[PDB]
Amino acid sequence: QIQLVQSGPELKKPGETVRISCKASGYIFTIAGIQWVQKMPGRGLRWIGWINTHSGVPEYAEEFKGRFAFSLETSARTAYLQISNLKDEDTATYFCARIYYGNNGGVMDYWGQGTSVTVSSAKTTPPSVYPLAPNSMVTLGCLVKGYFPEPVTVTWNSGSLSSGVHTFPAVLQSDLYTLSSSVTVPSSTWPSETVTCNVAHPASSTKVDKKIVPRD
Amino acid sequence: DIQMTQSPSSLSASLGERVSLTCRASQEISDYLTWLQQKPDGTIKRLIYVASSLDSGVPKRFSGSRSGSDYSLTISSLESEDFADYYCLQYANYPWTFGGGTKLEIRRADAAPTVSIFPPSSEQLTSGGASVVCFLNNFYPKDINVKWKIDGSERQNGVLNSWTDQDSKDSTYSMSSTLTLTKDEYERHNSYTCEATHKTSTSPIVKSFNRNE
Amino acid sequence: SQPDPKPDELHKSSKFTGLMENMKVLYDDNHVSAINVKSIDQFLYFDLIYSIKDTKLGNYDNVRVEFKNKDLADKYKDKYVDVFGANYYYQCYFSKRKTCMYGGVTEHNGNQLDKYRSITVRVFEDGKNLLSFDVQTNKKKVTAQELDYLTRHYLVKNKKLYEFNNSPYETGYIKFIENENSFWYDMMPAPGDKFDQSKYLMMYNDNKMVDSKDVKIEVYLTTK
Repeated sequence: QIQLVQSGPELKKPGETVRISCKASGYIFTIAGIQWVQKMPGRGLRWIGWINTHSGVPEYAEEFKGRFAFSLETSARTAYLQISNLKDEDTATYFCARIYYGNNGGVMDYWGQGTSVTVSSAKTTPPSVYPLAPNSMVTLGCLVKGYFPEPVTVTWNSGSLSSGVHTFPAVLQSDLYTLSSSVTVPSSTWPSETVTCNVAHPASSTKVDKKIVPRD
Repeated sequence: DIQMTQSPSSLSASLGERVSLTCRASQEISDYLTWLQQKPDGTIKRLIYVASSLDSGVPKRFSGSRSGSDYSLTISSLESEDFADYYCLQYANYPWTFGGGTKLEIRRADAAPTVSIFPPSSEQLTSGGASVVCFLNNFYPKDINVKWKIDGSERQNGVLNSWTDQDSKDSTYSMSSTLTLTKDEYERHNSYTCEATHKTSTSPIVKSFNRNE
Repeated sequence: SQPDPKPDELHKSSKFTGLMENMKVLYDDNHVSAINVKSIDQFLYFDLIYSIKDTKLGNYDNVRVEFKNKDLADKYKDKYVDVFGANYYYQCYFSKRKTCMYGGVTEHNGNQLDKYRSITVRVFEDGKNLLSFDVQTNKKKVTAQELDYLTRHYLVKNKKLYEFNNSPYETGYIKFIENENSFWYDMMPAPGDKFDQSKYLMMYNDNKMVDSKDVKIEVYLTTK
């Protein structure tokens, strides 16, 4: 029954404001407050603060005061978090959680699914895809660079090659994503049998194929 | 401010092992402690509340106890879904503060990485960029270091790294390392080297190539 | 004149094992407040209902004021009054968005001062007076409830009287003194792990009033 549902992903620019919502249902809203937590990529959890839904009094952690603000619309059973002067470091997942202090078993009892905020000056840009060509085994690759936003999706020979594939998480550098993928095949396969990396980028409506050939 | 030291930060275990995360408070916190789990998925759920009470709809195998200012989470018999992140949190006074977190990964035999190196493609050089890529594949444990050399000299600027999560099949780890230069800068050197350091050997695994070849 | 609290007679906050936020929130920023309003309806014969919109959060449009008896309801029925008090939602009941409270009602006409009056609260810790602070009102006759709210609120912001978990004080009682005759309220919740907000706020249902010029306020706290 009791469930907190958060709003979808946000792609904002440096200096712009954003407003994440957390809609609660299955209980009378005024009985419990709502807290917020930041998850940064590759790092731990950080407490932002909470807000009491009776009374309206907020409590913030020092490092989030001044740019992070809590707000409410109680008739909609909805809690907002607003972030102001957006910065690269604000890129993270944000979670809401119920603080039902009316029972000792109600502190952070139910959690939201989280909202992803990505801060970049870039706008929709399609990836550039470059082949990586050079024992019983040989490794080949496919480099995908200069795109925005996530996600990009990579397969080898349309999925025929499922095993031996590593695809590495993207990294944001200078407002653009870069990503890479490895495939390892037997040397009796390549270059005799062909090997093609398939890259898709739904936001750009882009689908690119790059065969891997031996060098000149 | 109450500092919550969570130890250890990484734990290596197997299926059916009994395991135990400890977490210590720098100041009296008296049972206002809660344990949380964050899956690779991203989703977060509460495990333990008021220090020692099991959250409804979390399995028996989870429990938590106190020993003075020493708080701990125990899993009596690990299942697959349990290999996730775990955080403690105190709400005794403001600001409420999180423990550094523990990452619970699965044990296996030590394995050396497979290092390959790749020069820039023609197609990239055409557009004035020059990225040298190095895959380090199927190793264990997860700690590793990559050192790039240009004409034999350590290069730190321009490197981007990325690590896969642990493999679902063979429980290995893999890393990608990329050195981005300008075409001109790339053409101003001859040897590019990728050195991998791993606890499987005292000598690094070195892969290189030379532009002029 | 009520005699002062005996030994043991005061509630001890360490014996309350629930979360003190449940008490804090009734004496924090938000409260019911209206000026020159008439009751629009009635549910039971000892209550009256007012249309008062919550300016801050919009948690309520209609406020049920419950009194100790029928004669208090009938005195203020359809008369233009001022309302001030601490409201609750849990177990609040009558018949768009609703809230409940007790007393806090005073006639508007003839009860207004041209400039705010200051009443000096005197705060005692373990018998010793450590500080004083003023609370303001513009009514000639003000409810004890209003003055209680204003005194605790200050204490909540500046003395951490009620925090999220517990309190730094063990006992506490607010004493009102009009010329010779005094009475007091116990500032702490009952023992156990739960706190009945309705049942606690009911102490205000007699609608007791004091004269803003004559009245003296004294809060006696005890440390841990």
